[PDB]
Amino acid sequence: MSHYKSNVRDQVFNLFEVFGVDKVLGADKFSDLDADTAREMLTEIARLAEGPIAESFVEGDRNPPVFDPETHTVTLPEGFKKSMRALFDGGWDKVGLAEHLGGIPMPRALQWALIEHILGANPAAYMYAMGPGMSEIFYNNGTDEQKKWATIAAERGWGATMVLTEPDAGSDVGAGRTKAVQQPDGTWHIEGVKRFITSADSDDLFENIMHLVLARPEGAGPGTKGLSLFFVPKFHFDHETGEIGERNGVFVTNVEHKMGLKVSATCELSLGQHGIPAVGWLVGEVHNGIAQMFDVIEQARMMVGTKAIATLSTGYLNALEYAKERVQGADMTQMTDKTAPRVTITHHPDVRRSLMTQKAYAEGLRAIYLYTATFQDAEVAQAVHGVDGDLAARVNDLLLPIVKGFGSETAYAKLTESLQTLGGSGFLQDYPIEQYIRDSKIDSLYEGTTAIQAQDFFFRKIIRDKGQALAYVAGEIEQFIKNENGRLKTERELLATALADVQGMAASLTGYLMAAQEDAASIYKVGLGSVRFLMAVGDLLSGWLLARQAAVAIEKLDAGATGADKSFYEGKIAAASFFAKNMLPLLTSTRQIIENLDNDVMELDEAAF
Amino acid sequence: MSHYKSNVRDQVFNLFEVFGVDKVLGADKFSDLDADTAREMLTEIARLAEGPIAESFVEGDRNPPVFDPETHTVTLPEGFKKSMRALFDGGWDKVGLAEHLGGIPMPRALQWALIEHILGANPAAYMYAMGPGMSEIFYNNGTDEQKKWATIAAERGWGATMVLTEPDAGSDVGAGRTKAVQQPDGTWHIEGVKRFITSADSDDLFENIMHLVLARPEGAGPGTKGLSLFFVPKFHFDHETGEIGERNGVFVTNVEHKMGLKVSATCELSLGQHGIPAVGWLVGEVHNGIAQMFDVIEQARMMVGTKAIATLSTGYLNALEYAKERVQGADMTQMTDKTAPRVTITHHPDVRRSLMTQKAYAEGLRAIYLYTATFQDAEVAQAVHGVDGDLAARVNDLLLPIVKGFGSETAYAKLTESLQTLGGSGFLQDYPIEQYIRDSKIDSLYEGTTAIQAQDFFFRKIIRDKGQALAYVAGEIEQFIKNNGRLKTERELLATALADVQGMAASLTGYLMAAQEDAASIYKVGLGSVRFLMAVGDLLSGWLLARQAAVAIEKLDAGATGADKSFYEGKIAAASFFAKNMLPLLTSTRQIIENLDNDVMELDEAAF
Ligand SMILES: Cc1cc2nc3c(=O)[nH]c(=O)nc-3n(C[C@H](O)[C@H](O)[C@H](O)COP(=O)(O)OP(=O)(O)OC[C@H]3O[C@@H](n4cnc5c(N)ncnc54)[C@H](O)[C@@H]3O)c2cc1C
Ligand SMILES: Cc1cc2nc3c(=O)[nH]c(=O)nc-3n(C[C@H](O)[C@H](O)[C@H](O)COP(=O)(O)OP(=O)(O)OC[C@H]3O[C@@H](n4cnc5c(N)ncnc54)[C@H](O)[C@@H]3O)c2cc1C
Repeated sequence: MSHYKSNVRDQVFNLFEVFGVDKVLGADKFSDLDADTAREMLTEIARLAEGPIAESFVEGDRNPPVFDPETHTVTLPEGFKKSMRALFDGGWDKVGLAEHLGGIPMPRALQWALIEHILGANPAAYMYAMGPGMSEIFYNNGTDEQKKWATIAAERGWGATMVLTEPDAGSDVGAGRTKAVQQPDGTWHIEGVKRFITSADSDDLFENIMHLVLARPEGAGPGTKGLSLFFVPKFHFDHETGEIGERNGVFVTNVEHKMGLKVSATCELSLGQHGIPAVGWLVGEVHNGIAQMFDVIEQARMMVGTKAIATLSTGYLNALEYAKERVQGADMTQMTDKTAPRVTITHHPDVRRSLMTQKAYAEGLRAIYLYTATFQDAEVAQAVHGVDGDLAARVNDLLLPIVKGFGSETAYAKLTESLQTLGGSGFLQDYPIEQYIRDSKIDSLYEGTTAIQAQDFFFRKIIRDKGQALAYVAGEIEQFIKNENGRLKTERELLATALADVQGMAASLTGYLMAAQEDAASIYKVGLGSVRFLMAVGDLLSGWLLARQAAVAIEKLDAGATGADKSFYEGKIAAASFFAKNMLPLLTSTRQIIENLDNDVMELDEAAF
Repeated sequence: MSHYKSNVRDQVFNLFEVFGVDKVLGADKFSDLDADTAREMLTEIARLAEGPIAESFVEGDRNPPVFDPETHTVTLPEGFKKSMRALFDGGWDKVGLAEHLGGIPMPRALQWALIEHILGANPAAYMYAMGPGMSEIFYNNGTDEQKKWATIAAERGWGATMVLTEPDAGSDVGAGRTKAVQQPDGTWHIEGVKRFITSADSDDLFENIMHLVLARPEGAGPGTKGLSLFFVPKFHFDHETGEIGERNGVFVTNVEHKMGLKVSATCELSLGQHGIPAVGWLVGEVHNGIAQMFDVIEQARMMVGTKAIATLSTGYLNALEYAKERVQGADMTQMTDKTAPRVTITHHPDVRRSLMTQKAYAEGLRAIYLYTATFQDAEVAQAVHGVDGDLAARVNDLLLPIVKGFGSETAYAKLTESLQTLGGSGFLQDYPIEQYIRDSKIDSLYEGTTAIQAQDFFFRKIIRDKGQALAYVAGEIEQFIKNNGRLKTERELLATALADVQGMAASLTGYLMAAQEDAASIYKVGLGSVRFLMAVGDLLSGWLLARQAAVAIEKLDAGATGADKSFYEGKIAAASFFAKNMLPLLTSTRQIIENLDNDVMELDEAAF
């Protein structure tokens, strides 16, 4: 078997027993897709992920890509290219792509449940396959002429990149200095150096790459508002037929040596510096780059959060299988009897504590991203939540920093428990967990650091939104708390305390921000507390959704579930209760810490660190 | 310079301004070592560590050792062996060795401060260099004739190993099946396969290796009580002269591919399986193996804990230096002004929070291992704490699982913050933090997993000790709490944290007492034991940081200026930050421990 251990059963439970995404299946935009077909698609990609995609997971890390300075190209290991061909040959790079581009219409919740498997098995494979989806974004923002090129790009399976970051412009995107110079023929010459560009070359996987490049037109003003977005293809091509023509002046100059995710080629990218111009076309023929890059942003944040949970999930299931088989020590009830039978380590309290921590966070994160995705289709949000399109969009916007920020921080931290369950063997490359950890560290950095996520969440998704999306979610949690089984009373009580705790954090932080008008330095306490607040909201949402799942599991058990279903439902009840009693209470101390924040660390001389 | 960034200034602060190790230097066992020589030694090893030792840190990981299965030997990268020779040429493998073995007598607190630099710069270099310290343990436990061999091994710089683990006996040491077959002439033939043995081969670093092997004499009883310890040399040698002779039957048969610490050869070791007996000599000529291996275990635990803090410390200082230089974004007070000047990232609250978290925990851990080491010499414990040898031994015993268990978990977790400070660059091998992380993940596994540490802490170091060492430490925290207005809030927060930990200890003890009536109650001890150990660590960190701030306030009040002034101000800030931001969480942890239940123990395994 491969390293990759999937959990289709938990995805189906979320999609169909908890959130009810099957209500929209078979009607209107999803007329061509029934629930049975959705279930079969999930089983099928899970098998693909466990087979040919996971097949090259180890090889891509042990035999990583090599930059060739003689040609300014990257060479990828042959086994990974075999995996990519399996993904393309099955049409999986076109799941959730618009029908007019050749895609299969489906709810975003189903789409991300399918992508979870590729991210768990070999996450760089999904990254290299994000071309069609970026072509769709270019389609939606382009002129009528540009839509014709985007159609070509989608149908020919070109690769794509998102090209923002520069040596001195990473978190501060508005500081970019890459330049765009308008030409007499209405094209632009793009000039500058970009850094950390994922998939900037990809060997012979594709016949072209579409680079979407942020750059500052000559004479444009400063900051984010002065940035425009350009379509910059690796090769010139015939704008009617798609025939590949002459090389365009956009070249990789290095491939980074990274801790993990090694088979994803992460490149320094030079535009206009190797003898020929980097010709670009202004997207939509309008100057609106950051706003056009928005749906790319949102996609990248969902991808990172799904990746984090995908990897935690397979890390947990690998640890669990190991623990079931490993014999070590006597039962703690027999510590004093040195004739006692040896037991499998799932009999040890600390190991069960570790495994339940891993399980609860893995399942809680899965529920979070699928919950989030039910707000990404107007149809689904109306059907499953009764929410209209504007509020659904604002709730999605609120949740994405949680999916990304909380997910990225939690998965890496809980994989520590996964490795620990194997004992010394977890430190070995023979088992996949050490690579999961290395591959997962990037999650807190890619598409904006955790602190940027947490600042965006508070300043933009709460304060600027005047709290409307947050109020909606809080009201859903309160409705669950106030609904009247007795087997979930203590969970509901712990959730009520956690809800009050997060509300108190929000109010303290909001006070610090509003007081900044009188005392400017007050705002620093918002920065000091932002990440802890984001993580507290993640824990609340986790606990609430686990409890919701436990409520469905109780109904299903009372209705007579048996066998492997019964075991699944009992595990949901156990994980919800464990999380409520062991993770949620810590938010009370965090609330008090945030209520007691001060400016001393800001006033300290830098020379004192 | 190199990746390794040292902090001698903090070590000297602890040693001489907080704990008063100065008081024993220049008298009795330490007659010919004064405080000025100790400071020079710290500066010297730190410079060696930053230079020749750290020089091969990257090479060891990127060009890791290669095993030849037909010769049963490993080849180490040349630059790493050059680092080892720099260590041997300066006599640093004999730090704290007994004078009669060629060492320089010193307090253990100074010894581990010296060693911290090697562990920060290239931790596998110290690990390969642990021979002489293991020779002294063999000397102390040996017959008169074995003491002669230990003297040879120490003086010649032989390597050494501790050989316990087998494929089916890791946490459960007592399950070991390796056997010892007594020969007519009183030697033994050892037969079995051990796994995960550090330094079981080491290329040509040493003339010989002393393997100290746990094995079960034929016919002995089960469990740890049936195990004996054997001196098993790689090469036979002339017992009078030390001249190395013919190969003994102990051969490496595999070298593991690990996440980190790659240059430390971690080996499958086969005894008696290749047609050649693995001859062993019963240590002390008595059957008492687990007790003999104990002094080895305590050294290992101190080592792991000191390695954890050494690595976090250099990880923090690398992050700090990066943050001082990296310009990104506007000041938060100028968020709306698109013309605002860009600032260095140390201006951002989240970076300052991150850096203070890294600083407070690195410095708290350093104080913990130095504090612990002040109980490892009777005369230091007498002069600095006023405690006798018996109590001192029991306090050292209590603290070592904290050094090991709390340190190992803390350093790896807080290095996540060090990497984050660099942003995307932190994910690059061009900077040393990702290797710090990979190298540190072993700390929670080497010499016993965290769960084993925490179970040892509670059952053996508290319950079996009847709480005597724990009550001593608690009484010292309480005397600090009860003793000027500027540390009032810190003292209040420490008093809460002390009560929280005392409440957790009472809850777990109660669960153990209830197991007299309902055996399953014991499982609650297991469920909570690691959280309890981590809570005691946070409490000790907070207390020791606050004691450091008290001294820092005295030195500022007296008129400190310049870099000293900045150093002391940081000590005050770290102690305050830690009390307000780390300690209050123990209150929720106490409540969680009070509410533990057996639901997770009763769940069907199939339901996970
Ligand atoms: C890099 C490295 C170097 C090493 N060097 C040496 C060396 O030089 N010499 C040497 O002798 N050994 C050495 N070891 C062995 C190391 O001490 C063992 O890995 C460790 O003791 C755990 O044993 P194990 O790997 O068999 O894990 P296991 O004991 O199988 O543990 C698996 C899991 O079960 C849990 N578990 C097991 N028993 C219990 C219990 N009773 N209660 C609760 N939880 C339990 C563990 O905490 C862990 O999470 C080394 C290991 C490593 C990783
Ligand atoms: C593997 C990898 C692949 C990537 N792929 C791409 C890609 O395809 N396309 C692309 O455009 N980019 C890509 N990036 C860049 C990515 O989006 C990040 O934004 C970038 O790495 C973060 O900026 P930086 O590395 O310059 O760090 P910095 O911005 O220098 O941040 C360093 C530290 O300062 C903190 N900080 C900075 N500003 C603030 C602030 N205002 N408030 C608080 N703290 C702050 C950060 O949180 C961090 O702790 C990639 C990065 C990596 C690691």
